[PDB]
Amino acid sequence: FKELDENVEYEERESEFDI
Amino acid sequence: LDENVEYEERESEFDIE
Amino acid sequence: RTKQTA
Amino acid sequence: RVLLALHDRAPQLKISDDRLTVVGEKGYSMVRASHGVRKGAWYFEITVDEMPPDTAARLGWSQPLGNLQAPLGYDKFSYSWRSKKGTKFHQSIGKHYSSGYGQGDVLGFYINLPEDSSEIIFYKNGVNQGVAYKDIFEGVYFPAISLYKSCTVSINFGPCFKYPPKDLTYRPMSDM
Amino acid sequence: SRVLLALHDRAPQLKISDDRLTVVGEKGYSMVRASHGVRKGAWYFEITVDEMPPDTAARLGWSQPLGNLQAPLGYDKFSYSWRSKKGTKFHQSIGKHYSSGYGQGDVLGFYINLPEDTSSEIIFYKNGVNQGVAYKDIFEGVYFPAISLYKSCTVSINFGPCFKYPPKDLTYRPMSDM
Amino acid sequence: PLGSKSSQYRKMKTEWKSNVYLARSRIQGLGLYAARDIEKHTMVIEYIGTIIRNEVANRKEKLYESQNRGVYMFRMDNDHVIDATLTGGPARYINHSCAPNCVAEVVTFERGHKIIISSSRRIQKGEELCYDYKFIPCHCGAVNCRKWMN
Amino acid sequence: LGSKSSQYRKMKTEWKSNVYLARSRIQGLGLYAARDIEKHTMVIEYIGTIIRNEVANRKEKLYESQNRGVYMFRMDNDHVIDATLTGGPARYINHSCAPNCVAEVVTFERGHKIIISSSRRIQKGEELCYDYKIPCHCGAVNCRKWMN
Ligand SMILES: Nc1ncnc2c1ncn2[C@@H]1O[C@H](CSCC[C@H](N)C(=O)O)[C@@H](O)[C@H]1O
Ligand SMILES: Nc1ncnc2c1ncn2[C@@H]1O[C@H](CSCC[C@H](N)C(=O)O)[C@@H](O)[C@H]1O
Ligand SMILES: [Zn+2]
Ligand SMILES: [Zn+2]
Repeated sequence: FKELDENVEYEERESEFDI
Repeated sequence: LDENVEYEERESEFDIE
Repeated sequence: RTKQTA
Repeated sequence: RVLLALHDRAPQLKISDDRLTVVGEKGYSMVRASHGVRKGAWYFEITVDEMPPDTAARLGWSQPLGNLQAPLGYDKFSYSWRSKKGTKFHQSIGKHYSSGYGQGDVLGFYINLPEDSSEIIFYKNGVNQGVAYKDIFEGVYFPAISLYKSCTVSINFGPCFKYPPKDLTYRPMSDM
Repeated sequence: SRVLLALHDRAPQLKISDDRLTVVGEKGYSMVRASHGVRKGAWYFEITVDEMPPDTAARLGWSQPLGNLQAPLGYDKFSYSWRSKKGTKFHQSIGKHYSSGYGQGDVLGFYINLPEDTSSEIIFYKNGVNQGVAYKDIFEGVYFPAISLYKSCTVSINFGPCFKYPPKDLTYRPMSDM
Repeated sequence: PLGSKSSQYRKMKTEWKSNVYLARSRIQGLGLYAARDIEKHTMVIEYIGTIIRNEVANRKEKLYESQNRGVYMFRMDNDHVIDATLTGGPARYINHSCAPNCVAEVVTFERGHKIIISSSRRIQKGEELCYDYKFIPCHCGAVNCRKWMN
Repeated sequence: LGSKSSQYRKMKTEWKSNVYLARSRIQGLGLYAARDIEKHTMVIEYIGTIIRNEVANRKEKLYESQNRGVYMFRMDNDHVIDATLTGGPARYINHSCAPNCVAEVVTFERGHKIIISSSRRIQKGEELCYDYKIPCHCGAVNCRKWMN
C-alpha cells in the first residue's frame, strides 16, 4: 500500500479489460 | 454641537436703549 | 459496489 | 475567561451553553463579549457556521453604549462588517470595503488603540482586507456580534486561531 | 448586438464558456478581448474572480485591437492592466505600484474616460472602492475590455447594465450600451 | 460559486493529520477516529486514491474480490470512480453508520472533483468517524440501527 | 451620488477627516484638504447662528466696536449665518477667483444649510476656496484684484 497526498489518474494497461 | 442654532429675537430686539 | 454521495 | 456576555446581549439572541456560539432572531440584534480593550493591539476570530438564504451578519467592535436592539454600526459606538457585499458600517452609514463573506468563512478582527493613530482591520480567511476605519472614537471596545434572522456564528478569542495574522503583531482577546 | 467575449479575437488555449462571459486560463499569459470597443466617452464594466488557486494570476483592463493575444495584458503600448498579484499596474511591460492585490471572490470594476475637446484616464475599482487614477493621458484609439490569465484561474465578466458595485463618485455608461 | 470551499479545502489539506488517527473499529476491522474535538461543518479529510473508469472499476472489483479485499471505492461522478484499495489516503478506513457524524460531499474545482468528508455535528475526541455509504449486514452498533447497509 | 439629504448626513459624520486648518498663502488662516476629494462632494458645512438681516447689521457693528473679527455668510436675501461665536472651521475658508469649491444653500425642512462642495477633484494639501473694496490676494492667474 502506498500513501497519496492527492488523487492520481490511473494509467490503464493494454490488457486492462482482458480475461 | 457642530450644528446651526436658530436665534430667538426679543420683543425689544430692534429698539434703542 | 462503491461508496457514494447520492 | 472571555465569553459572550450573558446579560450584555439582546434577549432574543440564542447563546450556546459554552457561550461561544450565537444564533440570530428576526431583526438585527447584538451581543457583546464579556471583556473589552481600551489600549493596545487586539485580535479575535469569528467563523460563520451557518448562513441560510436571506440571513446576514454585521460583525466588529462596540463600545458599551452601542444599541443592543440594532445592527452593529448603527450608531457612533460601533464599527461593523456586513456579510452581504462586504460593506462596512458606522453610524448607519454603509461604505464599500471588501467582497462579501458567508457560510464557512473565517473572519478576523483586529483593533489597534495607541497611547498617543488607531485603526480597525478586518481579515477574511487570513487575508488582510485593509484598514476599514482609522482614528476611531476613544473608549473601551468589545468584540461584538449582530445577526439578522437565523444565521449561526461562532467566536474564538484565542489564543489559538485558525488564521493567525502574519503581517502585524497583536494580542489575543483571550488574554483579558 | 450582444456585448460578449470575442468569438475569434482571443487566444485559442483560453477556455470560454458558451455564454461567452466566463473564461478559464491555460499556462502562460494569454488574452481575450470583448466584442465591442469604445473611442469616446466614459465607460464601465465589472469582472468577478470565480476561482484563483495559488500560483495563478490575472491581468485585467483595457486593450486596443493591436494588443498581443499571446502575452499578458499591459505587455505592449496597446493595453493597460491591473494584476491580481500585489495590485500592480502594467503598461509596456512596466509594473508600477498602484493598489493592493485582489483574488478569488473579488469583484473588480473598470472605468475608462475618453473625453473630446471643448484628458483621458483609466480607473480601477475593487469591490466598490475607487483605487485611484492608474493611467492618465493614454494613447488615442479604440479600447476593448480585455482579460489575460496566468494558469487555470477563472473569471466572469459583466458588461452591465446592472453592476454589483455601481460607481457613485463617477458618471458612466455601461459597456452593454454598445 | 465556490464560496469559502477553496479556503476550507486548502486549510484542511494542511492539518487533516491533527484531526484523525487510525485504530481498530468497534464496527468492523479498522476505522478512523477523531484525534481532537471537531466542530460542526468542518472539512475533516479528503477521500484520496486512483481515478479509474467504470469498466475498470468493475474489473478491479472482481479482482479485489476473490482475495477478500473489501470495498475501497468511492464514486466521483457518473464516469469515474476513486479506487483507494491499493493506494490512497486514510479516509478509506472510515466506516458506515446508520447514525453518521460525517457527510461525504463532492466539491467541484477547476482542476477536478474532490471527495470531501465533513462533520455534520460536533465530534468529540475519541469518537469513531462515520458517514452514510449510500450503497450486507450492518454492525454500526447505533441505537435504532437499520440492520443493513442496503 | 444620491439625495442631498443622505449626502449631508454622511458628510456630517466624517467632515473632520476632510479638512484641517493652517496658515494660508492668501490671508490669515485657511482650510485645507486632509485627503483627496472627488468632484461634486460635500466637504464641510458652514455652521453658525442663523439671524435676520437687521439683527446681523446690529451684531456686526457690535463686534467691530469690541474689535472682534466678524465671520458671516449670507444664506438668502433675508437671512445670514453668523459664525463669529458659534462657527466651525468652514469660517476660515478664503475666497479665490480660481475656486475649487462652491457654496450652496440647500433648502431642507428642518432649515437651510450652507454646504461647501468640491467643484472639481481636489488633491490632499490643496487649500479649499470658494467664490465670495479691498485687494484680492488669492494668487490666481487673472485675479479680479478686488473684494467686497
Ligand atoms: N457498519 C458496518 N457494518 C459492517 N461492516 C462495515 C460497516 N462499515 C464498514 N464496513 C466494512 O468496511 C468496509 C469499508 S472500508 C472501511 C474500513 C474497514 N472497516 C477496514 O478495516 O478496512 C466494507 O467493505 C464493509 O465490509
Ligand atoms: N482672496 C482673498 N484675498 C484677500 N483677503 C481675503 C481673501 N479671502 C478672504 N480674505 C480675508 O478673510 C476674510 C474672510 S474669513 C476667511 C478666513 C481668514 N483668512 C481669517 O484668517 O480670518 C475676509 O474678510 C478677508 O479680509
Ligand atoms: Zn447500522
Ligand atoms: Zn483673486
